[PDB]
Amino acid sequence: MSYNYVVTAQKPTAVNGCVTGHFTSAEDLNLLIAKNTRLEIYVVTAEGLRPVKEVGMYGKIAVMELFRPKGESKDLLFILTAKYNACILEYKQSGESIDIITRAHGNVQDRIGRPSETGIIGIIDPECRMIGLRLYDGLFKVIPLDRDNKELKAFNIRLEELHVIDVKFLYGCQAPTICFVYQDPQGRHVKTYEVSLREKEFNKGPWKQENVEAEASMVIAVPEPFGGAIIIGQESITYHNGDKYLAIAPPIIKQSTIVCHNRVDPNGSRYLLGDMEGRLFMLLLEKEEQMDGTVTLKDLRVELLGETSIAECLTYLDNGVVFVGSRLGDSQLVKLNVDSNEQGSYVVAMETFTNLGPIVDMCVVDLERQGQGQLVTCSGAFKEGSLRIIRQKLHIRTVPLYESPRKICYQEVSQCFGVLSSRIEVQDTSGGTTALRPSASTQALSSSVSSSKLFSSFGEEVEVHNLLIIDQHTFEVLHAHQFLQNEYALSLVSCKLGKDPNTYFIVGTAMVYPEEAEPKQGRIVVFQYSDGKLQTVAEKEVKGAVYSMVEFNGKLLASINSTVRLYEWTTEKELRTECNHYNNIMALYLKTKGDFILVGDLMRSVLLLAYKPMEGNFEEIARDFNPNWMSAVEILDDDNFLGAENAFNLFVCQKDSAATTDEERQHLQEVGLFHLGEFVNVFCHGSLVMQNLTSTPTQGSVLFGTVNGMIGLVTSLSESWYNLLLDMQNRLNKVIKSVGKIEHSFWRSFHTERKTEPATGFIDGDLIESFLDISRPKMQEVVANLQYDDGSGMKREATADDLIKVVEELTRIH
Amino acid sequence: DQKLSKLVEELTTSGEPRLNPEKMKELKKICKSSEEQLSRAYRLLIAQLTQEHAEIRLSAFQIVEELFVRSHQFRMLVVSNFQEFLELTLGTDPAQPLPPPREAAQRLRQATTRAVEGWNEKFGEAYKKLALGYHFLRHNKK
Amino acid sequence: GSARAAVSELMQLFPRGLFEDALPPIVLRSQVYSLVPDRTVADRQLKELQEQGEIRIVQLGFDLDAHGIIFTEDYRTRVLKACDGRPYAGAVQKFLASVLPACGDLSFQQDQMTQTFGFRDSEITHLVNAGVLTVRDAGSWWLAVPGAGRFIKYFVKGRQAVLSMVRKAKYRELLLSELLGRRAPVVVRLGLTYHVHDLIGAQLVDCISTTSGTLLRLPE
Amino acid sequence: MLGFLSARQTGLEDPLRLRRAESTRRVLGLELNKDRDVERIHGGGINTLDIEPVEGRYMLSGGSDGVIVLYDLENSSRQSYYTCKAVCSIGRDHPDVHRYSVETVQWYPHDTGMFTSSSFDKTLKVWDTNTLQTADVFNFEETVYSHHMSPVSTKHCLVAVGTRGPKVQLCDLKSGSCSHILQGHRQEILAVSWSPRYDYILATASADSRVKLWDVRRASGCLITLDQHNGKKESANTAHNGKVNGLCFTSDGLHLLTVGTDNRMRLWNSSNGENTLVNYGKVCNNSKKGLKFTVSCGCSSEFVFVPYGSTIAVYTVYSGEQITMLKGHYKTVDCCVFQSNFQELYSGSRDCNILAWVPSLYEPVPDNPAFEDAWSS
Amino acid sequence: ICEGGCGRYQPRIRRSGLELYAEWKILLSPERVHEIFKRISDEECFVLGMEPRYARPEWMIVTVL
Amino acid sequence: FLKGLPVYNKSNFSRFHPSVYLPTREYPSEQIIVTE
Amino acid sequence: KSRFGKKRNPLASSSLLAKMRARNHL
Amino acid sequence: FEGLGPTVIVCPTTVMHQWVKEFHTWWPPFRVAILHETGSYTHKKEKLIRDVAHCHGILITSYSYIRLMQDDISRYDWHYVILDEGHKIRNPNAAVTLACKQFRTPHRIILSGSPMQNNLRELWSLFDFIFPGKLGTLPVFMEQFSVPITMGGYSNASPVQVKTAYKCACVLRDTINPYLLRRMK
Ligand SMILES: [Zn+2]
Repeated sequence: MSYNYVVTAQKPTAVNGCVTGHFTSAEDLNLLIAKNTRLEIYVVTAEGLRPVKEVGMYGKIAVMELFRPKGESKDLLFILTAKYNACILEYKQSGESIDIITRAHGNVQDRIGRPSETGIIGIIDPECRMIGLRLYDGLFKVIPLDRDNKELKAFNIRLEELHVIDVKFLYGCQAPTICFVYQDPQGRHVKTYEVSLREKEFNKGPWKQENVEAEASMVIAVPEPFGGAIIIGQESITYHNGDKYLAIAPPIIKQSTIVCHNRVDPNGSRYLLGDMEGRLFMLLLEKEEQMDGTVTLKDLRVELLGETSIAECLTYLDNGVVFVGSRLGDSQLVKLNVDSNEQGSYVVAMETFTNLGPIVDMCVVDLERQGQGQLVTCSGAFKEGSLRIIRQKLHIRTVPLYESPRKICYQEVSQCFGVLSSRIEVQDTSGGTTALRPSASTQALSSSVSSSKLFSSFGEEVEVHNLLIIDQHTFEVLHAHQFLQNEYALSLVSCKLGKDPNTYFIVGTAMVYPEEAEPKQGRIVVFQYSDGKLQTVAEKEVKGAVYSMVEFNGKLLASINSTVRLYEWTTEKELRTECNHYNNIMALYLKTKGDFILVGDLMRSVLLLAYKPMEGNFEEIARDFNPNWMSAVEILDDDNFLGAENAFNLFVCQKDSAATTDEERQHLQEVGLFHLGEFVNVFCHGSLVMQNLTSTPTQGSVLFGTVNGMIGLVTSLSESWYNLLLDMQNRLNKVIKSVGKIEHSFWRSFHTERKTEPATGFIDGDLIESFLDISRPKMQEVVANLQYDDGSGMKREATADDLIKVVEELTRIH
Repeated sequence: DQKLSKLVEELTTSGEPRLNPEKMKELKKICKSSEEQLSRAYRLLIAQLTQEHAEIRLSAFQIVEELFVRSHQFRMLVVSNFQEFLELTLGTDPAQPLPPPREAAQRLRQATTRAVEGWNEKFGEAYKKLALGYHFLRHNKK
Repeated sequence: GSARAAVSELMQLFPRGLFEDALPPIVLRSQVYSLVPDRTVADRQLKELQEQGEIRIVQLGFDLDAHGIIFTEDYRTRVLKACDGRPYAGAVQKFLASVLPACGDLSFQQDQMTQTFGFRDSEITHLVNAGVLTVRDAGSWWLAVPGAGRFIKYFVKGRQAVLSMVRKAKYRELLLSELLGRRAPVVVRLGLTYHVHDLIGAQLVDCISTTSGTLLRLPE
Repeated sequence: MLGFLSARQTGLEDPLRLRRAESTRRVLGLELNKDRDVERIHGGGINTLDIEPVEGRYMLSGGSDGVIVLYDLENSSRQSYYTCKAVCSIGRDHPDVHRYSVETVQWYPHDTGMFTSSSFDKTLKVWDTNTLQTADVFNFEETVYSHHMSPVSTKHCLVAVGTRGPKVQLCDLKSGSCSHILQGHRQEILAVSWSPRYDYILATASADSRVKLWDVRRASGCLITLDQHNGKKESANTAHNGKVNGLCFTSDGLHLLTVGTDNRMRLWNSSNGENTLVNYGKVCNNSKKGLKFTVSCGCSSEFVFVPYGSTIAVYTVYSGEQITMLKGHYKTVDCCVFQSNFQELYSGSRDCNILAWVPSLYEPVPDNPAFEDAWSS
Repeated sequence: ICEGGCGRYQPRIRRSGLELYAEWKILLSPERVHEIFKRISDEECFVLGMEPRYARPEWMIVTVL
Repeated sequence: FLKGLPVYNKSNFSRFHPSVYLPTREYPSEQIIVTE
Repeated sequence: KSRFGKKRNPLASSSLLAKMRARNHL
Repeated sequence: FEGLGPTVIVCPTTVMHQWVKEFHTWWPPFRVAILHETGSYTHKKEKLIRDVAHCHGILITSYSYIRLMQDDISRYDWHYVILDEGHKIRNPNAAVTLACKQFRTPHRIILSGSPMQNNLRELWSLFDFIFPGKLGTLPVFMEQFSVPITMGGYSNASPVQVKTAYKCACVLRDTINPYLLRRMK
């Protein structure tokens, strides 16, 4: 029904896993970077990282592990996707052509079973005779790596422990052994099982179960000279080997939680640890040589190494250089130096790889008034939080805020941006709290503190939200307006309400308390930026959380918990309630086109509220009764409604084209489905190219940014143009086969833990845009009996030169 | 807590068509002061009801009738266990019959019903179990 | 709350001298749940601690969930001083040296006992003679504790008694501190403290805490 | 709440975490029909309920008088507190009506065009949802207490029916069959339930206090006869201590839940059959018929809603703790069903009304006139 | 009650035709009564007016015709 | 001590200061992973 | 205008249900 | 068990010699022992049976021998029971049928070129051997299958009766297909 078009204007930039090994050739060492759906293979050379190949799999790379079967030279690659597609790939070098052939492939997913809390865990046997997979609670898939069979039989082994936190394969055991930490109501414990292919069940492990601390989250296997595993938690670092147990409780790891680890020395002497606070540590295992010829452990020591990006995966490459992959911030290459730098840090940032982190919000703005809109994104999470400017060549400019930006809005009259910041503050013993680091709020040209007389857990970590006013050109914080204590800024819009000609920075917020989940008090404060000051003009104490706000024809529209009400500006500068609507669970998201309102609920799908001015009341035109958790919504046209899924999907709803009865028209129909494979956080109307009038069949443009950093385009398509690309899409699959032998229809199929349907009403822009970069001889296979429709279309067929032409304007849209 | 115990015994053992006001006044003065104590009084009432001697049950129902209307907390607890109150007061339980006196048992049932219509008229919509109960008596058991 | 600790306390309460040192001191699984709040785990601790050979859980007949506990060592030491000097003393000793330390199941099947333990069909009466083999059915029999008759008779009598007075209590409540302070009734001889634990486990009362200690009420 | 939202858009927490956390919060906040009502057409008590496998929109119901009423469970109106109307009803006037009490009804998995109802009139009827007529009628020698269809098997359409007779009956929707029969039980089979994980695995619970794990393909007896005390291992190995009248597999099929008239509830490993020793406290159960219960799906920790006298009890499946009692009914409740998408509960009891248990903590914000104390001053 | 035994509520054994009953209405099987009488001690049967040498209670049930 | 970090080639990173793979040739996978 | 059927989650109760009528109408 | 365990084959005495030859010309590794009065040990027969059970070989027995020793053979946990001329257990009440059905092995195969010769009771007896549950007890099978089909074969039944015979035959024909491989010349 709806003809859409999804293309990527910015490939994902957040890494999910980095592995160092010998995958390209047996001599040089590689750094395999796993972004969301991309695989960057590098080669460590004399002049830094030199890329060799970037390959995009048809899946979300969940685990990548480099392993070397005995009798084979290089390190084969094992990759598992979120849709549970397994593939073993080996880099084949043949002259100039380089092919990553799939040695083994298949889908490993059971017909029923809850995905685990922690996530997908994939581990290779240290001597590589099995691939342990933790996909669902209570089960444990095993894939034996034996060359003899024509097919590897993946079988499950039941787990008596339902809540497994992290499982690793132990070293130096004559039979395979897994050491895992699990959680029961009693607490968290470590238990080792022995797994046998010839038996297909578990046996007793080398050592009996111990008791570990209640927040243990990591298990680090130690290589052959030591054996056993290292358990890392929030407080203590423990070692188990069968008979020896000693743990340290270093006060440095008190502040943050270790989240990533890597091995420096092959004999397990040194380990690199990273936390959530960007700190880098080195964990050292002390040697103990005995007269019998066996070396044992003496003690454990960890020390500060400096500060890096907020690492989720780090690896040691060579010569004291360490890669620091960051989902939240920018990936780095850091050099570990022998001496400090007079600041106590042993690391120096050699280079930074840009990464639009979580794009919490974006705004499209056209400075200097051309047809080119320039995009300002609220990227970064905690320390690398920055406004990014996207400007052809996709330029990116960074503005380090050193805090978390939440929402952004442009006020042309004041020639300024407005961003909602949020900085982490540790409460002190003086009764207040102190900033951990200087931030854009504490480094503002001018500052003010909110003073509201609405109302008159110590020692914890307190979050304070601020409003920042950013200059269009200099991009410096002119004014920081810190909100109340224990107050969260949720939504912010710039609009002129009523007949009053001044533009306002109207921001909705809620007050958060540790004693209850869903906030019950909040504020709708109106601000005005005049002469470098942010004065307060109005204030409305709502009972709930103002999740989202829009401007509705000069009337403020806000969502308060499960109520979407309308506020009209009065002549005495006040808000009043005009029309409410309570049939909702949590109106998280709101959009508007004309007198229509689109509401996106946490549980239910999109809802199309309406406003009839004659009666001055709200009306529920239609509701999508399908249960879908929402992340973003947008009104494409007056009849197409676009929404983003919690499970990385996009759907398009229509107002029941065949509406006959009253119950039929109430039901919005999900007419387009697509699995983007990434979590859309914001929908914005605009385009980044020279805005053209004449014959542009790609009607409309809606930019969307995702958690992993992709910026993409959603564009409506004509009836005929949807069709010829669709079978072009269909035939383009038979020529360029995927890497893990994943069907494209499978990767793009709508997927949810209770429902899976093939994609419809959506054309993958990335796939058809790949028709350009194929060789001409293989282009003929794509264009064999293709019929081109233009105007009336008197069956004029098509040729290769025709299809390269049409896709070209599909490359200039983004 | 001791005082409230003495009052409850006195009203149940008064043996009159109408309970003495002074004592009811005292119960009320004790009930509001503390919400917990009000809950304890509610508890006491049901226990007194589940014993014997429908006349004492009839005297108990007069206490229950007063604490329903003027106390939302008590108004919730009656609804929370409206099934048990239905068997104790109306004698709708198939097993337990109304104990003697028989004429007192007649008064307990007759006075109980007249409350229910008013019970439902003033508080039927707000309290959903109460609305179900009135419909259950009127239509199922007639 | 440890099951090892839990079972120990009940053991201390037992009126050892009341039964002339003949019945080994029984403690119930119902009163085990009293000391340990999470029953879910109490069974789990006692389960491995059953196969650990330091406890014997015997199934009784006063209700469907009647599972008694007898100390293993005390179960051993007392059967010989009871079996010896009697005609049945012969193969009960074998039962002790073979069956007890090799199995922990609550009831033994016909093929199991005859084959695994090599028992004939004539001496089996001797175990039935004095409380060694009960009668589950034709094919299986629960493990017995000798001289268990008197205990349950007093136990059931006591449970009824305590239940009765609790009901009789004015306003159908009776403070727990008012059990210990008041002299134990002569009708029940197993100990007032012994029984109040039993209803707590049997959920015939609820340990309702208040300003004046903790209170027990019949279920509503 | 807000922290879960912020941790989602930032990417610290995987998106499933908020969904599971908000799902389990809704279950804890379950309360009576705050925005709902079920249309009352059952003159007698209601014995069974079943939500359609797909889209969870229409719900069947079977009364003690024999009428079966198909319901509608979404607000087609703009206003709230909607009434769950009945699209159709197979009443007395129907030529093919259950003459006697209908015990359990079930939607056919994989589509909503057909559903099966089994009654105490010794018949299992296949129905056409569109035309509201029958297609196949299966008569039985003894009364029928339960019937289940495999929710995951795609290679067969076997429906397992347990009669008052001591032997299981396996009818195949494909063809007639009605002749395959499982032997190994001794008394009335009160509950049968297929395994959601394995297509051919069936659990049968009967009055001989034995629950047996069968394989339909298997031609030699049962696989596991679950025992209580996990002895070494039939005419023995009692599953419970009375009359096992309940059966409900967990969400993933890895564990089995059984309820008997011994006022006890047990959780059993599906593969080997050893009980996991979860005590659950006392679960009141005096029903002499099939007791129907359900388990929550798609939450942080799975829940089980089992009928408990005139109330419904909520327990953590593995922890075995009593969450709350949903005191809404006036007579004994015999069936409860769970709406997976919205975390709602529907309860059929013997007071002739289906009650809806909907999550609370979402209330309209004013600018309650009935919520005040009227004490004199 | 059984009161050295097992202390269980003994059923009220009633007879109908050639069927023996037991309530507390479980039918009393001849195999069941044979089991019960098989485990009676010699002293108990002697006190019970029976000679164990010549008349034991199990033999009063028909196992061989 | 902390330092003494491993090296694989002294020339690596000593002088410190794209293409998308579209397969055309197909070689059948010699193994396939199956699930029961 | 059909109310039930469709909305696929094997035999979608139309191929299978016709068999029941193809053998019971006898 | 590892590999093929002890297998028992029951065939008419005129067929045993042919069976022992085929094993020697299609798979020599199999060890085949024949139970007979002539035998090959000139001693007590129990010995041979025990030896076979132990070596996990193949034992060939005459039909009359299975009747004679029904409590001795069935207790040795055989892995496969193959009946040549399997219609010899066509009568459910025959002692040979009772002896043959006492095997507890889930795998049981009947080799009979003419399974049914007289009535559906003949078919039920064979199918009660291979799959006891598939067709139920004889009283149910006699009433619900055989009576409606044997009554509809006469050319005098009312048009409802003949259609009943068709439906009962159709139900019976497809409840036995996976367990009956019947290929004509
Ligand atoms: Zn006795």
